[PDB]
Amino acid sequence: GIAQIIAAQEEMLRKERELEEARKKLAQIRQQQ
Amino acid sequence: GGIAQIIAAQEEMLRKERELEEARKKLAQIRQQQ
Repeated sequence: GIAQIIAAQEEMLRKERELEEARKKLAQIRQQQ
Repeated sequence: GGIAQIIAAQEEMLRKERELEEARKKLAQIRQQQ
């Protein structure tokens, strides 16, 4: 039920943060040159 | 060399976009079960 939704939401949040870190790393490299 | 760092970083970002879309799909899927 809700606990499955919560865990799914938690995974999405984790992926959003990982994507944002990936996005920042690419921006840094594009600035380092 | 410089292009390679860019490409590698771009590939990681693509992977993370795909993983996020798959997380987004799983959420919707459970919400569709209810």
